[PDB]
Amino acid sequence: MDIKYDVVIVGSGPIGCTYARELVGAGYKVAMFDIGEIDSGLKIGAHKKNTVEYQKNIDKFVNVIQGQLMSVSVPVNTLVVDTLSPTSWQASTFFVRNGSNPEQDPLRNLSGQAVTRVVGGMSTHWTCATPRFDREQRPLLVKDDADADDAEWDRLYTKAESYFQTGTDQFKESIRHNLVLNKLTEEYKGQRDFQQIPLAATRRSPTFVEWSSANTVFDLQNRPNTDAPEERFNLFPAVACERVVRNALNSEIESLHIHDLISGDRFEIKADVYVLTAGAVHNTQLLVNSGFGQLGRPNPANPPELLPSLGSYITEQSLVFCQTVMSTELIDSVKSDMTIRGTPGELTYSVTYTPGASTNKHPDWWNEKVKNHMMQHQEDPLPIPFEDPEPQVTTLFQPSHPWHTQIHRDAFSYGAVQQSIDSRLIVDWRFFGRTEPKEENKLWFSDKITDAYNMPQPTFDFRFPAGRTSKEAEDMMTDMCVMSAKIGGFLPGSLPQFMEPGLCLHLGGTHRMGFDEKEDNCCVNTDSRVFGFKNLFLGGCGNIPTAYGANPTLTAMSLAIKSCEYIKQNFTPSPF
Amino acid sequence: MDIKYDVVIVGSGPIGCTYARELVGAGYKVAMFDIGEIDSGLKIGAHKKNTVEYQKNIDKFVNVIQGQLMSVSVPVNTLVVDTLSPTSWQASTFFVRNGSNPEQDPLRNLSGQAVTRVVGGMSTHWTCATPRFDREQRPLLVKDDADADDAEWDRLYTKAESYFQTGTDQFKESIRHNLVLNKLTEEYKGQRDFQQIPLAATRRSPTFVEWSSANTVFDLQNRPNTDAPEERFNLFPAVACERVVRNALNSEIESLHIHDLISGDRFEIKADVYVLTAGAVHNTQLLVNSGFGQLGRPNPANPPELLPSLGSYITEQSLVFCQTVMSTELIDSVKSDMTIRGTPGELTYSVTYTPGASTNKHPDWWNEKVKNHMMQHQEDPLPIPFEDPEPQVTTLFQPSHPWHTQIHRDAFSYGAVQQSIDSRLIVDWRFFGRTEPKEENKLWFSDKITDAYNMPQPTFDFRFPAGRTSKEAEDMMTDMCVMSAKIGGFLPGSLPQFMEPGLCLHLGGTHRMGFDEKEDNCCVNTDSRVFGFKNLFLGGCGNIPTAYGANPTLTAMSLAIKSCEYIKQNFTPSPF
Amino acid sequence: NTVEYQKNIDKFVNVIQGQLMSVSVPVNTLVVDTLSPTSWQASTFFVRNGSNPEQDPLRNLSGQAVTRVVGGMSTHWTCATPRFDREQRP
Amino acid sequence: FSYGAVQQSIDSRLIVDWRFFGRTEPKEENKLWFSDKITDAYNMPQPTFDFRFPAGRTSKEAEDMMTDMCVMSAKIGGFLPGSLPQFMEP
Ligand SMILES: *Cc1cc2c(cc1C)Nc1c([nH]c(=O)[nH]c1=O)N2C[C@H](O)[C@H](O)[C@H](O)COP(=O)(O)OP(=O)(O)OC[C@H]1O[C@@H](n2cnc3c(N)ncnc32)[C@H](O)[C@@H]1O
Ligand SMILES: *Cc1cc2c(cc1C)Nc1c([nH]c(=O)[nH]c1=O)N2C[C@H](O)[C@H](O)[C@H](O)COP(=O)(O)OP(=O)(O)OC[C@H]1O[C@@H](n2cnc3c(N)ncnc32)[C@H](O)[C@@H]1O
Ligand SMILES: *Cc1cc2c(cc1C)Nc1c([nH]c(=O)[nH]c1=O)N2C[C@H](O)[C@H](O)[C@H](O)COP(=O)(O)OP(=O)(O)OC[C@H]1O[C@@H](n2cnc3c(N)ncnc32)[C@H](O)[C@@H]1O
Ligand SMILES: OC[C@H]1O[C@@H](O)[C@H](F)[C@@H](O)[C@@H]1O
Ligand SMILES: OC[C@H]1O[C@@H](O)[C@H](F)[C@@H](O)[C@@H]1O
Repeated sequence: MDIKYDVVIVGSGPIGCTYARELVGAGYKVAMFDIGEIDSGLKIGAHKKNTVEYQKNIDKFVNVIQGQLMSVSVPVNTLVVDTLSPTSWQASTFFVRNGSNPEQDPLRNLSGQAVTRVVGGMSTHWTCATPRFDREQRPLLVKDDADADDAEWDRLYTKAESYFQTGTDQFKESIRHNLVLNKLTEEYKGQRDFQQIPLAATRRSPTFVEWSSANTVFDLQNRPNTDAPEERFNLFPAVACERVVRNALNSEIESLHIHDLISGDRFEIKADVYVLTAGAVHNTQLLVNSGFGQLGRPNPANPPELLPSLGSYITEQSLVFCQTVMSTELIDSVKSDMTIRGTPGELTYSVTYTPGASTNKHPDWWNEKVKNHMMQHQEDPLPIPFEDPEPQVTTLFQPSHPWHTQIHRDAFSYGAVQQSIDSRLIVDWRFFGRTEPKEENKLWFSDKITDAYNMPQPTFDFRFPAGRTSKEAEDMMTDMCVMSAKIGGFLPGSLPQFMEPGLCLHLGGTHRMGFDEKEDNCCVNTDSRVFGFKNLFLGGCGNIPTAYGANPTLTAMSLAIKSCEYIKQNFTPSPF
Repeated sequence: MDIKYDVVIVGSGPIGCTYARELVGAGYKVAMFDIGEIDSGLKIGAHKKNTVEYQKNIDKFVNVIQGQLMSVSVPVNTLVVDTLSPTSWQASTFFVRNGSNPEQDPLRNLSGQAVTRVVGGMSTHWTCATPRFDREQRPLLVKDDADADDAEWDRLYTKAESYFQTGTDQFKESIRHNLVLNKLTEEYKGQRDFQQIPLAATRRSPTFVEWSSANTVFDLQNRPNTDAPEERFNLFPAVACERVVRNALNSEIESLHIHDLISGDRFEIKADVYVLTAGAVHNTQLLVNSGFGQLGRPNPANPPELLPSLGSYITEQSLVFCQTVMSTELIDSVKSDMTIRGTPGELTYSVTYTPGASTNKHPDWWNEKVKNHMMQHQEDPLPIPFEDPEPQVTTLFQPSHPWHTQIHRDAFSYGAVQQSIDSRLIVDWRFFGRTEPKEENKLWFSDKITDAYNMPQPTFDFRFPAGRTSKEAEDMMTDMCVMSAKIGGFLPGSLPQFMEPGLCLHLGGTHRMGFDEKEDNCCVNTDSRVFGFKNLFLGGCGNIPTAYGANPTLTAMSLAIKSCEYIKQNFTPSPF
Repeated sequence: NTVEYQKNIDKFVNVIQGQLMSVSVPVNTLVVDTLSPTSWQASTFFVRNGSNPEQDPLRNLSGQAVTRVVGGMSTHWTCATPRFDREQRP
Repeated sequence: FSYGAVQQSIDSRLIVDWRFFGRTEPKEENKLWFSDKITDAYNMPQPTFDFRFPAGRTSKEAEDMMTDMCVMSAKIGGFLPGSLPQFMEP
């Protein structure tokens, strides 16, 4: 712990690590603080799902996700338990209890919102879907030249894809993937296009996908080390970053207040450049705790003088979900090229096909796997191989279907009844709607109540806006129903539903980006620099000022790359 | 990966690490293999619950436990789902599916049995309760001299307590602990004694308990290193140990077959001494896969010639559970020494007490905390401070109450209704019965079906024995009901119940210890040496041949210490 | 058509449930393994609790039920009486 | 309808029921038979079903019908949690 660094980064999630990669590599002397701890093995900040045991027991991983999502704001519980024994002590009111936030209106909450405090942040458990935004979802980096703007985003996204190792080829030989993809491609021919979900992942074997993480962007090892003898990087875990100290004119940050959670000591760290990548909730908390915006219940007139748009225009996506059980038509089609004689397990049973036949619907590799599976497992009534990877299908957001789609399999805790249904049959559907940015939709912080780290307690005042956002959310539900029906019926216990607000964890706009602070009601410019400040930058989904449905991390990373280019343009690294 | 070591240990759980500590410290050249991976941060094999974030959100840790318990044997699912859409594909039978074990009779299972594959084993998530066994629960180490036998166990347990850092003082200043403890102590005066649960843990602060683990016994760092320049230790994670190679006479093990799960390669490792500490299930699997006992459905006559008792006489404990909501009597007693005037939150409200008064039921420290809490939180109707640690109470197994008891709080996923009840009110009750060892109670392995690591698939043939075990299990339920009623009524949603067989994870007797292989129907002697073998040793709960209710790990560790003394007596470490 | 049911209409669901007796119930094969060790338990899922051993549970009309009362099912029915068009009609 | 305690949170005036009924093609293999061995509570031959919804048109229309309910219901409001679109038992 030196007192002085070239750059300090708050947060070791994938966006913090974007800054670290860019800036450590350019020869800045970098310090990174995370309030969480190293928690993912010897590869610091790696995806927890890359253990052999999780790749063999993938639904167990749902626990790992649940175990590191701590709810942001829980309303007072008013549920009546009246089957207590008469001896049991009971209050006469539903008092503030069990860590609930008394400031939170339960009917204006993002109840599903949660944060993760670990080195690697949420990239230690995330799903790895990294789609680009098209124009209608994306903030402008170049004013009045849409082709220039596209070009800039294409460069940024290409580099971001490189960092995350995004690809659309890891599932190309899956029977289930191809089955679902083909059917949808045919059913929406000339209307929608389908492809593999772009995933930040590298296949290592037919049963092992190394999911990308923060560690993929930046290995988080202290430097100089053998591999980077000329780089300077330190990671300080278990450090609560509390406050950035503003100069009088609000033109520079002078230091960072940190609290070492293991020793209990509080220090100040100085740096030329301060980067806040603490997540959409906690960047905001840190800023509000440093005298940006305003502490307390926003009151209608009496706006904050410093960054009045901070924590306003917040967006979270609507998320609809179901599972389906694959249709008979689709299962039969798997084995459409086979001649099947006799009945399974009897002496006369056989399954054959003619390789290369021009009337075959599938290529030989498909038919070989099916035939082998059918002959070698005559106790199994399904023609799909047991280790066949899962479907990873999308039709990306478009003006005529303005929502993101994932038609796939993720870890899931199946109920005992649903466990009756063979897993090969099951497909997950998650559709994500875009939410219009509205001033009245806020994340604020209590001036009285604190969180578990003694920081101002976040509170939401949010409803999905009326008009287009709501109407599209209901069209999106309908679209999932219509689309899913082409693949199979719903799985009982996983019928079409909206998920609780904020469960998708795609919160944006909390510290939002634009060209002009006043005219675009924003907090950072397109370099992610906080307006007025020479050396303060915010990274992450909180910057995104638009209505978007697609998964936002790639877009956040792209903005972070641009922010880093700025820092390289304006700050000299110190002599080594 | 050298080809030759002095000692090889299979498994990096707390019992493997007992061997490592003993033998690495004595100057043996030690190799340790675990099929799992490093997963608990930079302190290898540490308790996952020792992060600041888990100590602030303790119920989240239930997910961490669930996420690393993989079920040993799951029967074929026969549950009817008949609300599928008519288009959905459905089999005509309940075929073998979703990793279920077709060999497993669902009505003779230990359905709750699960294993953990991670460096540190189950000690990365365990509850840390480390009680001694009294004579009636404990195997004999010394024949025909009960005082000699006691002395030997006392020495072994003392050292085991040292390794685990077991104490009974970490909760001494908890209001809730003292409340429950006092009430029970008074109610069973002259009949039962109560104390703190002996816990393998060190308190670091009033809100932080560093829970012990494998890492506590042995830090698992490769050696020689700076701290131990003269020790030789290597840990090889992600290595499936498959088979121990027996000589012709069954008098020596010649090598260990290993499978590197990252490279895919298979090697043989040689050693003077082989120690198997893979857990009660997997020690047995490894032995059966090496030609000990017999593969397949045990058939009634046609016993295995080599270690015929292996996987017979298995014991698992009965576990009963409830939660209670603290009585009015008990809550009022917290504040019995206070004068309370007015009504909370009004100008005239006050709470006072006279320090040192001889008629006070509590000591000044209790009364100060209560008074302060009451005055400073007048919105809170309870007199218990918010960060008051949890109760950690037991009455240890005795002949007149032959079950272990824990009256405490562990991580729990509270339902939304139960979340209505203030957490300070809630106490967990878990009572554990002893199970008589019976020949017909078996763990066997399929000769046809394999597990996720391609090893013979474990299958249970178990029922809790008739007679004493069953009768005591029902008395134990009754005792929990009677005892819990003294503290409060049951919490709805957590009413008194038996847990599924094997959920307690205290499986024993699978490779059981005794003096004489034939006369005590056992597999290892009191040095934990496998009968006939000069250089094969088994560690862990599988050795315990008795009916026990208390948590077995301390007893296993004690046996491992004795086994290590033997190894030191008979094997020379190689020159460094 | 009682005043009390017209004032508490959702209570009438009970009246319907109380006179629908299932036509054919398959043998129950559900595992209960949280019984006390003292409780008596069979070793198989034997024919039990009025289940029909002839019924394949995966070829059933599990929701089929009959009503035995004067008035039959018209004592509880919903009263919807649409005509069939040609394509539905004999 | 027996509303669950959560669904009882939603004002009844808001709630609309949707029930769509599909037609089933008559097929020879779809049978109601009676046991020659087992009897019912009135000692009469025990009914037994051998039924599946037929393949082809009946199934396909049943799934279009589900879809139609989803599409149509969306014009009136969102689904009520606890009463999400589902097939009822046969
Ligand atoms: C949990 C989750 C998240 C996502 C997916 C699925 C699941 C279940 N799926 C997904 C996501 N995003 C994608 O684009 N596609 C996918 O398929 N998920 C969200 C994604 O994971 C996040 O958008 C992303 O990590 C954001 O990265 P970030 O902006 O770097 O933020 P993180 O939350 O990852 O990490 C921040 C970080 O900083 C710390 N912290 C917080 N407060 C403080 C303070 N005051 N001081 C110091 N450090 C602080 C944390 O401990 C944390 O590590
Ligand atoms: C999960 C759990 C366990 C316990 C508690 C609570 C919970 C939820 N509470 C508890 C326990 N015991 C106590 O005495 N008191 C407490 O309050 N729990 C059980 C305790 O945790 C176990 O008894 C103990 O770890 C046993 O230690 P061990 O005999 O060293 O076995 P482990 O299972 O911990 O680790 C073995 C290990 O070896 C590996 N392995 C398995 N098979 C192979 C093969 N073939 N090759 C190589 N390595 C193998 C694993 O990966 C594992 O790490
Ligand atoms: C229960 C139900 C039924 C209908 C509606 C809703 C509910 C929950 N809604 C509905 C119906 N039909 C409509 O067209 N529109 C609506 O909105 N329901 C069905 C309708 O109720 C039936 O189709 C109709 O009653 C048929 O009338 P039925 O052919 O006269 O048959 P029932 O079942 O009403 O009565 C027969 C009757 O005979 C007796 N019985 C049976 N076995 C014997 C023997 N062996 N011996 C002597 N008597 C016997 C019964 O006791 C019964 O009363
Ligand atoms: O359930 C919510 C999550 O689900 C996944 O399917 C997505 F990939 C995510 O982007 C999102 O956070
Ligand atoms: O629930 C089962 C477990 O519960 C705890 O309370 C005990 F400490 C354990 O020894 C045991 O494994």
